[PDB]
Amino acid sequence: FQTRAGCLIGAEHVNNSYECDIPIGAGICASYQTSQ
Amino acid sequence: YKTPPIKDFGGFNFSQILPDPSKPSKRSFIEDLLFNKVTLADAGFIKQ
Ligand SMILES: *[C@@H]1O[C@H](CO)[C@@H](O[C@@H]2O[C@H](CO)[C@@H](O[C@@H]3O[C@H](CO[C@H]4O[C@H](CO)[C@@H](O)[C@H](O)[C@@H]4O)[C@@H](O)[C@H](O[C@H]4O[C@H](CO)[C@@H](O)[C@H](O)[C@@H]4O)[C@@H]3O)[C@H](O)[C@H]2NC(C)=O)[C@H](O)[C@H]1NC(C)=O
Ligand SMILES: *[C@@H]1O[C@H](CO)[C@@H](O)[C@H](O)[C@H]1NC(C)=O
Repeated sequence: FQTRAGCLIGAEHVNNSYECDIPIGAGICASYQTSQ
Repeated sequence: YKTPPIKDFGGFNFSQILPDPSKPSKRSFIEDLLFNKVTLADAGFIKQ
């Protein structure tokens, strides 16, 4: 999923938004959730 | 929070400061003028 900060691999993009847990940057954050 | 549609602020005007829905960036009039006045460099948004 291309992003402003660069390129990520291994994760999955979602539309729902939450409070950031691990700031990736440029309005992008990572979180581990369900399945998991 | 968000501003209500009405502006019955005893005649006080905040137009230049309150966000303008028309502009994509909701920077106030004053803030947009400030950004224009400033001359930044190296935005870094995947620069060629
Ligand atoms: C809080 O502050 C704002 C900004 O002043 C007020 O919004 C209007 O602002 C104008 C002048 O700035 C007031 O005067 C008259 O406006 C009429 C039409 O208003 C709009 O016109 C265009 C629309 O794109 C805008 O440029 C303008 O800012 C208004 O949004 C016109 O009879 C005159 O405006 C003319 O101004 C210049 C030429 O001098 C050009 O933009 C146009 O040719 C335009 O026709 C006139 O100057 C107006 O009365 C203000 N109120 C309105 C439109 O409702 C807010 O009203 C004010 N709010 C409070 C509570 O004070
Ligand atoms: C939802 O996700 C997919 C792709 O991620 C796509 O429909 C669109 O980007 C998003 N639309 C909404 C309303 O979230």
